[PDB]
Amino acid sequence: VDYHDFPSLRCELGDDGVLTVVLDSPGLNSVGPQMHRDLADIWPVIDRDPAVRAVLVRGEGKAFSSGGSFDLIDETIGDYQGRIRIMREARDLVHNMINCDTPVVSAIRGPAVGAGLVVALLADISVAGRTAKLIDGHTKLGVAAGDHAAICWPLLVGMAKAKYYLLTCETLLGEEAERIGLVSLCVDDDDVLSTAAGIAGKLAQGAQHAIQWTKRSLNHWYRMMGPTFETSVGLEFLSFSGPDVQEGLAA
Amino acid sequence: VDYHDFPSLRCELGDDGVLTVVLDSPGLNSVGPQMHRDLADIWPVIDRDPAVRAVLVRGEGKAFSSGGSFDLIDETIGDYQGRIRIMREARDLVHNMINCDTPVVSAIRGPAVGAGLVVALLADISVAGRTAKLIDGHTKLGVAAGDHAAICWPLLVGMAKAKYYLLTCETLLGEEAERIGLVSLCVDDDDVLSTAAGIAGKLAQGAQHAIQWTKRSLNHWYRMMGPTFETSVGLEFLSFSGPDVQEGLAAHREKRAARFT
Amino acid sequence: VDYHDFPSLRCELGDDGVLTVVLDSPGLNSVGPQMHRDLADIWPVIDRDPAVRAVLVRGEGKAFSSGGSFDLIDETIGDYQGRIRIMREARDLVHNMINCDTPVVSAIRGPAVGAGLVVALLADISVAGRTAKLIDGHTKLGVAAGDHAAICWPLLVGMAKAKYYLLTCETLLGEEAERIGLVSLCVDDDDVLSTAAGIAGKLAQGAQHAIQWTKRSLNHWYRMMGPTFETSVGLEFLSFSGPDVQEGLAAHREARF
Amino acid sequence: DYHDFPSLRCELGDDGVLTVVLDSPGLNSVGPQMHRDLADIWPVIDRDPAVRAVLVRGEGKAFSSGGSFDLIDETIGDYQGRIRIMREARDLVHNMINCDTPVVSAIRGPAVGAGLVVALLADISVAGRTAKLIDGHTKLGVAAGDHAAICWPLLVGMAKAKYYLLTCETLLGEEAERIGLVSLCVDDDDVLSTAAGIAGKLAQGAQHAIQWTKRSLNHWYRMMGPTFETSVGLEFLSFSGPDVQEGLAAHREKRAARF
Amino acid sequence: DYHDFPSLRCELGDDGVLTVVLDSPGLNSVGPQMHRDLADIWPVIDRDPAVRAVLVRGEGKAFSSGGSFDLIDETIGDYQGRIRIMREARDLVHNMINCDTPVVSAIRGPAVGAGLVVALLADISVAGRTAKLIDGHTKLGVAAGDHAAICWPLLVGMAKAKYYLLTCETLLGEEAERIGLVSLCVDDDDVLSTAAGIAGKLAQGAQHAIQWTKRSLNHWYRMMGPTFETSVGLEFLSFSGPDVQEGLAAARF
Amino acid sequence: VDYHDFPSLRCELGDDGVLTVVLDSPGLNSVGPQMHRDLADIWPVIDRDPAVRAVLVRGEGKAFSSGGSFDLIDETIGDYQGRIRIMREARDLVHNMINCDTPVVSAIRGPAVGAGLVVALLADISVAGRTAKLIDGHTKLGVAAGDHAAICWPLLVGMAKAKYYLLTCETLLGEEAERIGLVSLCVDDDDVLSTAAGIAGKLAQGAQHAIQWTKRSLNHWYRMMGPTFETSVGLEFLSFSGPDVQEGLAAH
Repeated sequence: VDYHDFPSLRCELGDDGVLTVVLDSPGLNSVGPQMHRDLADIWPVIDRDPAVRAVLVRGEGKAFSSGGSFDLIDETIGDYQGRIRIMREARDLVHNMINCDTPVVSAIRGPAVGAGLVVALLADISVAGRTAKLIDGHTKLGVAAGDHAAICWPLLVGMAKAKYYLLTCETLLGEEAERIGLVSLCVDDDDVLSTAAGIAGKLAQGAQHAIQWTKRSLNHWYRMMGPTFETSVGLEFLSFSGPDVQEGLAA
Repeated sequence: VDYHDFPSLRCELGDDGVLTVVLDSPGLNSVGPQMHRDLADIWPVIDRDPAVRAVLVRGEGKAFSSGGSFDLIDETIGDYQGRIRIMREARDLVHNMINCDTPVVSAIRGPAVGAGLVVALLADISVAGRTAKLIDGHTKLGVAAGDHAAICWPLLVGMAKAKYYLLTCETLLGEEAERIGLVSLCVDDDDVLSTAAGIAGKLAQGAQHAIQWTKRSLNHWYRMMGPTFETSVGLEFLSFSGPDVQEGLAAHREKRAARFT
Repeated sequence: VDYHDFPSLRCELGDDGVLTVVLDSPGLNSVGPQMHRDLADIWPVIDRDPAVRAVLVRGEGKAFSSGGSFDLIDETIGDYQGRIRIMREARDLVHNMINCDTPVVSAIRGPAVGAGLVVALLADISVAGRTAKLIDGHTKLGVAAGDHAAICWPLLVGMAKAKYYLLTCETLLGEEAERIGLVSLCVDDDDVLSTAAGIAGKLAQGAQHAIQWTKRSLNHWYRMMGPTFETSVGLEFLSFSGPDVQEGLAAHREARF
Repeated sequence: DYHDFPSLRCELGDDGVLTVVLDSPGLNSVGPQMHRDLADIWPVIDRDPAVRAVLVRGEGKAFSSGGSFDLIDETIGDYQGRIRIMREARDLVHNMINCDTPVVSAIRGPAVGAGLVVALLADISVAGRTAKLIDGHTKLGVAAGDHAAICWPLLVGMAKAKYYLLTCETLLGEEAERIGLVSLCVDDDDVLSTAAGIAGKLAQGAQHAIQWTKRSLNHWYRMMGPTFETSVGLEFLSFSGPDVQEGLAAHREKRAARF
Repeated sequence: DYHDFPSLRCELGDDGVLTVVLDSPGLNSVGPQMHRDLADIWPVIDRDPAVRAVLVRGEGKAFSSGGSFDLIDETIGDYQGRIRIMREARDLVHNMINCDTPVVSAIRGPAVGAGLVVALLADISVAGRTAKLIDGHTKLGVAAGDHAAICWPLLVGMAKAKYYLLTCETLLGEEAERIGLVSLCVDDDDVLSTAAGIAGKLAQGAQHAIQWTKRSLNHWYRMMGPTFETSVGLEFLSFSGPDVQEGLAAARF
Repeated sequence: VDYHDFPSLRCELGDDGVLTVVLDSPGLNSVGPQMHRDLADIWPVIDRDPAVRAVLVRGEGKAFSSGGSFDLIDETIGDYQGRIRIMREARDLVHNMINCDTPVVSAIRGPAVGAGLVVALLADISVAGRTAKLIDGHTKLGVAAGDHAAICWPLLVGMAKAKYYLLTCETLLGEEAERIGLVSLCVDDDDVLSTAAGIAGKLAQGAQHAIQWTKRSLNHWYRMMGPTFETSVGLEFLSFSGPDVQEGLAAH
């Protein structure tokens, strides 16, 4: 198996069975049409790849991802058929990460916004920098938060924190995110990647079935909320034809 | 739309599209029979009022609510028909808040007990003062905790904390409440009201569908526990016919500590 | 009602209607074949005993329980009918504790591991010492975490913390456990027992139906995850026939999977 | 007061039975006003102490042909209208299922789309042998998001739900009873009397016993709320798609659609 | 030994089938002791190595007419008794559902209320053509909260479930089988022998296979536990209402 | 796209946008090692194929599938890694079919057993021959019914019929299967194939999103039973290490 079907992504296989997946693109790793599809569809390939034992996922440089690019949001608003495509991709990103038994570790440095946040937060283990900026962003942009949060935030931070950050879109930094249960760990910015790599390395060298089946069991908690998640997806893509988003991209 | 159908409630529409809903009654805003119905029934009306874009709910003065009045409890204990009316109101309060798409911010100062705590905690964004007193209160009175906690607490503070506080009825202060995830925010007592108004104002001026649909999606987590919550409701209202609640009431009126066993 | 049908467990009924259930056995209160069955089957009996109004469950000495003994694991690996018997006990432990309406307080000093952690955490109110060691332990041994965690951890600590600790098997100390929501209370190691006995005592003097029906209502959150729990059980017991557990057990005699 | 719902004729009987009548042109088509009134009447009925049961029917020999040409046209061509219709669709199902007052439906002739929603979410549905029960969504070119995803598998089993909802083959009242979709099948002439009898007997019954039995059973539908809401969203997304123009053209032209 | 259940006659055959018979005046009416015994037997059966299947039936030509007048009176008239009867009603459904041993019911004549519970929660139910299946609760003036909310929609679909449970119209075995409420309908005289045969074959089958198939299918009911327990609470509340005192008399509310 | 990654299955793309998936193998289309994997992994590929608008799935000749082959059963009992590989495939077959938005029609003639019955019944629309034999078969073989039945039978035939057939393994013929709700339709054996094709063709010509989104919404009723289904998978594959399936196999 080769990761050439995913040309927007940089996939590197170490000797320990860790696959590094890097988001590397302009505008602090913004997610364009090709990356949005690649992020969605890579997971079932990784999960059938016998050479891979763990995934380490990150952005290049001092940033996870600023999320969807101007062009991606444009297409979503201005074209039905493209909207439908991008919607299916948003759905599958969540469904495929959640159904991937291979453990995943995220190293979150700088911003993680929208589609980028999905990947950051649906990793099994998430490592955030003290100063990392975790931004769901949807309500301020003017659309419903339908790309992951309804499937997991309550079961990460409890309903009172979830409602607060998701409705207000107040900025949440890695240190406070760790305090409230959104991420597994918080470490100094400079140590985010090495901390994550070590965990990923340990998982890769661990007892495989034990690890994967533990993951899989726990993931039933998210899968049970699949219909609630897909409601949120529908409502988000509906809202993309609404007035507010026009003002929202302008700001 | 006018809020005259809810005479125990003072409702004030702001310039900002925020409806302030004030609980104001004697005994630190105790909830009597009219207010129990009014609290239960107002939400569906609020939700269809095109002039309202957010709700700020609070108590008059420096108290949220002491919960059900002695008259309310007496009626529950002593009369079948009244018990069922109250039970329907208890159930609908939770169901109607949770099905209300309009965002709600609570400003929690002083005590928020029983039926008052329901409203304080089912608000989307709850703002508690450092020394605010959050008291479910049911097991110490001698009845099951069936008025909201079973639909939400484990998804607020996790099961180990839910069980500790709901079973022992130990008082929980605002600061500790925020630490463990029960409320959205903890501020100084003198800042609760302006902080809550700030948040309500900002939601009212935001992307309406985005906000309402996000909230609605999140509320499915509570909706999926309706049957569990309705179990808790039946168990509480059944326990009102038991001897323990008579003792709890009697102990209170008699200024002593309850002896249940 | 006589607790003589559970010979590996010491059961002492106080004046206050508190049943103290002590776990006391070699290797830090390890759970052998008899205790595994006793711990599973004791709860329905306690739940129907009118002399009991609360349970306080603890380890003898400065340990809660190290979980499965080497012999119990050996049988699980070596013998099919034994494995099935044990798997049924594992499932029943969780099911029974969760359907016990009588309130249960755990006093956690020292290690609570595997089967030991199950009982410590499915108590209604868990009191952990500052340095108590809470270790699920499954992935480190080479088996799926199928003995309780999948029914409850996401709803105790949130999924990010649940995965961290269940996948890595990093040790969790009672103070940190309390911070992230795994346990009800953290007190000084020297104050664990009295804090817990005090809590059991209050519960046992409380309004019985109110307390029991509140617990029951709350327990529906775990009961709706039964199929997810039973999934994890099967995956654990399937993985007992895998190579990794032979390596993981050998490692703990003398860890390279 | 029921004058808040001017599209619907609401007649209170001596027995405590509220009769609710869908009376309009094109075999009781549901236009803008009726779509909202149908959605919003149930919580008011539920809180009315005069009412102990509901009998719901169409005027004459028809239940409802469903959405009128106008209502569909709005859904297709106007955004804010589409949202208002969407909310209404969601609320009809949600409000019917949360109405504790028992509801009996008298199904004669066509019961299509929006009209079918009311006919099938009734607690007790009485179908004439020749009644035509038609979901209609895939044939019209939109997802079936107005009620079927919340109940059909639990009425007819997933094999029949898939067959009828995907193909949109017509279901006659007789075959509908055989497969579990409706409570009872009778001769077209007895539908109305059979239904009124049942409404009457429930209205005379033990009020809490009946309302609480129905509430309990309705949890099976409530637990499917998020699945239903997915279906609503998808139906309303599909209304911006290319198929529905051709689907409505095809309907209006008494011909088979060419997608 | 089943001596802890004095109201029930339990006979173990040479094939591993444990026959459980309800035998009591008034067509096997279920009194205080029977109500507790029926609730508390299944966990014992399920850990009994000698038992491989259960065959449950009434004595004579009747399954059970349900709770007796005195059991009902107790529910109406006293709180501690009402609560005990409630725990029993709830554990009956729970304990049958959690019993991995397969259970065949042989239903002849009436099966009403508490007795219908056992009839329908058996894994395989055999009804006679003229067996009378009567949930009975609304006719009696209480919510139907002793089992139907955990199973009927998944047996007969919601339209049929609502019709029979709201009206309490009598449902005969032949019609019960057609709508999917019972596994099988046979001629009245063949009920017991058809049921015994089925239980016999099950007692001889591959044990883990059978029990685990059944267990897995039972999750469909376990997931509906809270909805069931909602219906239990609603039934027991309604026993304090006015309707039931009249309904026990009979039927005019 | 490339159906050559599925060596055990014959995939033919029609003019009407219908992909016909033929199960054509020894022993009345028995499912061996290669077919068990191919059946599991094909569905996500189909669902992403823009050339395909509907699937017609069928066995070669007058038989759907006799299910898992002797070798597959021997591999399940005999070897741990292979047992685990087979278990994953059983799990994913059910998971992937139910998550495939593309409408699927099954044409059921003669026997459809175990692993074949899976594909047959999780088709959106199943067309059954009057004398087609639908056999779950797991209790007769000595293993828990963990390959699909626990995700769907109660919502097909109701619990009383589910427990009768799955516990006893009594034979269920296509006519009776339709009566009780297990299959969409029952036609004469000779008409199964053309009836299935017609239905596939119509669906393939329909409003694509309308159909796919309706089926997806309905399929949530199955996704919500995923953990019950996975419990059953687990109990089946555990029971393969038991003493019972030795005799069970030796018989057939």
